[PDB]
Amino acid sequence: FQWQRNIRKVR
Ligand SMILES: *C(=O)CCCCCCCCCCC
Repeated sequence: FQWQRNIRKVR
């Protein structure tokens, strides 16, 4: 909804 294709910010 807010983001694109990265939910968990680790990669
Ligand atoms: C917010 O924009 C992050 C991306 C979410 C995608 C969810 C799936 C959207 C399609 C739903 C169809 C019923």
